[PDB]
Amino acid sequence: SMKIDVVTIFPEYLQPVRQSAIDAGLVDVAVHDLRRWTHDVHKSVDDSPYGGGPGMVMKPTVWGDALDEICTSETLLVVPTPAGYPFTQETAWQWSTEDHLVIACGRYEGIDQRVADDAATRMRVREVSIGDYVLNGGEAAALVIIEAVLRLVPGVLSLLEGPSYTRPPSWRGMDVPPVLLSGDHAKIAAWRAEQSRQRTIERRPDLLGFDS
Amino acid sequence: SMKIDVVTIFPEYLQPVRQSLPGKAIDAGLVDVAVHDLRRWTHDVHKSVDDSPYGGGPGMVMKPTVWGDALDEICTSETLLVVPTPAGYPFTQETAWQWSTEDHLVIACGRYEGIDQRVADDAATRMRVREVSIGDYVLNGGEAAALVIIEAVLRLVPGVLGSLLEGPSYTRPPSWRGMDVPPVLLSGDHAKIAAWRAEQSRQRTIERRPDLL
Ligand SMILES: C[S@@+](CC[C@H](N)C(=O)[O-])C[C@H]1O[C@@H](n2cnc3c(N)ncnc32)[C@H](O)[C@@H]1O
Ligand SMILES: C[S@@+](CC[C@H](N)C(=O)[O-])C[C@H]1O[C@@H](n2cnc3c(N)ncnc32)[C@H](O)[C@@H]1O
Repeated sequence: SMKIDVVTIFPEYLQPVRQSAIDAGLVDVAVHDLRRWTHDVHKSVDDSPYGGGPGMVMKPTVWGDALDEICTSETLLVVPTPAGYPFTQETAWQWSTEDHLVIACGRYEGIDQRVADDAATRMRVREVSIGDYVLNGGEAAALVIIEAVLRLVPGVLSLLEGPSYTRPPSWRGMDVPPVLLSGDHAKIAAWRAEQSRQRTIERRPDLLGFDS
Repeated sequence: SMKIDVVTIFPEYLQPVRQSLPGKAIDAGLVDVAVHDLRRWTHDVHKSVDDSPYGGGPGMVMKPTVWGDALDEICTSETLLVVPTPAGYPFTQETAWQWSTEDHLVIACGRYEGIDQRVADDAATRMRVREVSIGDYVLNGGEAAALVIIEAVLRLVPGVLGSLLEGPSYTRPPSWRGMDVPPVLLSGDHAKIAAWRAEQSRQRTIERRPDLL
C-alpha cells in the first residue's frame, strides 16, 4: 500500500489522476492546495529573486509549513526540476516499493533552494528532471512520475521495442510481415530481436554506446 | 495561430490543459486545442479499439482500421502527426522550438502495446509523421505524454503560456531555519554575482548531469 501526496497551487490540474489502481485501493493519492498554509489576506507564495534575474521564486516559509504537516522522517520527498538528476525506469522501480511519496510542484522560476536543503536534514530528498525540455510547472511532471511508478507496484504486477501488428493481415495494400503469420516461434523471436536492435541504432544510438 | 487536435480513449485526461489556456489567446485566435474520443470511429456495437498481437505474446495492439478512419477525418496534408512512443526519437527543447511554429499538430495517444505500425507508415505517405519519446521510462498511455508536449510547445508561442544546468535560486527572508542566502547575492557587485552563478552551474552539472560535459 502506497500513499502519494501532491502539493501545488493548481490542485485542479491533478484531476487526471482519477482515471486511476486508486480504485483497487493499492495506492491512495491526495492533492493539497499550497495556499492553505499562507496567513496573509493576499495568500502570497512568491517573491523576486535575490541577486537579480527574470521571474519570481516560490517563498520557503509557506513550503516549510506545508511539508512540516505532510511529511515524516520516512517520507521520500520528490521535487521536480529541469536541473534535477534524471528520472528513469530504474528510478521508477526504486520508488515502487516506497510507503510514502510527497511531490512538491513548483511554478514560476522554481522553489527557494533552502526548502529542499531543510527537508534533507529530516528525510530523503530527490530532485529530478523528467526530460530535456522545459515545462511551465511541476504538475505535469507529477502525473508522469505517478503513472510510471504505479504500473510497477506489487499487486499491479536497454533497447527500444520494435513494431506491433494486429488484424486484418492486409490493410490499404500494406501487409503484416509474413514471419509473424508463420507460427514459427524461433523465427518470430529472432525477427523481433533484430527489429529492436535496428530501431535502436537509428533512433537511440547512445543506448548501444554510439555517438549522438 | 496553432490548432492542436488530440485523439484518445480518455478525453477527460486533457481537460485541465484546455482550461489552462488564457482567454485572451483564444479570443485572439492564437490557439485552439480540441480533444476527440477515438471510439467515435469504431465499427462495432462493442466499440472495439484493440485486438491480439500477430506473432503472439502478451498485451493487445490498437486497431489500424479505427485509427485510419480517425486520422483520415482529422488530418490534412499540412498536418504534423505526433505519435508518442517509448520507442521514439527523443523529444527535446529543440523539438519543442521547431513545432512551436507549426499550423496544425495532431497527437495520437496510444495504449496497451501501442498502435499497429501500418497507421504511421500509411500516414507518412501523405503528411509529416514524428514518433517521439518524452523520456527513458514507460508510461501506461500517451495522454500524459501529450500533456507534456502541449505544455513545452505552447509556452514557446508568444501570448499563450509562459549545455549547463541552472543553479539554485533564493528569495526573502535572508535567514530561514538557520540557513542564510549566500552573501554574494546581496553584495551589489553584479559581475561577481554572474561569476558565482556560473560556478554554481558548473558544479551542479558535474554532479547531476556529467553527460552534458
Ligand atoms: C519554468 S520551470 C523552472 C524552475 C526550476 N525549478 C529551476 O530551478 O530551474 C518551473 C517548474 O516546472 C517544473 N519543471 C519544468 N521543467 C521540468 C522538467 N524537465 N522536469 C521536471 N520538472 C520540470 C518544475 O517543478 C519547475 O520548478
Ligand atoms: C505501455 S506503452 C508501449 C507501447 C509503445 N507504442 C511501443 O510499441 O513500444 C503504451 C503507450 O504509452 C505511451 N508511452 C509510454 N511511454 C512513453 C514515453 N516514454 N514517451 C512517450 N509516450 C510513451 C505511448 O503512447 C504508448 O503507445
